[PDB]
Amino acid sequence: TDAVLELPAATFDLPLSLSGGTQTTLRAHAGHWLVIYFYPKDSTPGCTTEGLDFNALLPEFDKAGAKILGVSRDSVKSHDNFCAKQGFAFPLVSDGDEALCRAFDVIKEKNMYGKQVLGIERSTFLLSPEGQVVQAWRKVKVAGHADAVLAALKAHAK
Ligand code: NA
Ligand code: NA
Repeated sequence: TDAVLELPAATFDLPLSLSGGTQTTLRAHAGHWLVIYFYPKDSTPGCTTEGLDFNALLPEFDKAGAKILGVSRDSVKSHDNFCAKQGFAFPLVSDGDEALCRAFDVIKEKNMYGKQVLGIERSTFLLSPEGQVVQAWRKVKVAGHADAVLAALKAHAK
């Protein structure tokens, strides 16, 4: 009833490669809130702005017991470089095969250049302590976004 998106059961057990060389899974986050923000490319203006905005709010996400994960299909090394340069204190998922992206249906098509072009659409989701996707933002506008996600999380966590 409260889910806005249904994920395949296997999604929760996908090994997610993180910046720093470890893996996580969504099921491993059971018992706490998780913010998952998908972005199209490491180290670009919009995606850097978004990451820095989430980073600045970590203490507020901590207050709510929540963890954050950023996701793109860039490599672990790209992610390590992005995290180190920007000072991010949360992990980035290297979803190189787009398995996590497809589960959340963030790979979108656009008819451009006389082609059918597929790419990551900037999107964010709130995953409850029991693994339900309870809020989604798609075609995300970076300005104000992390603030809006925090506000929604606080409203839900009650
Ligand atoms: Na960078
Ligand atoms: Na969770």
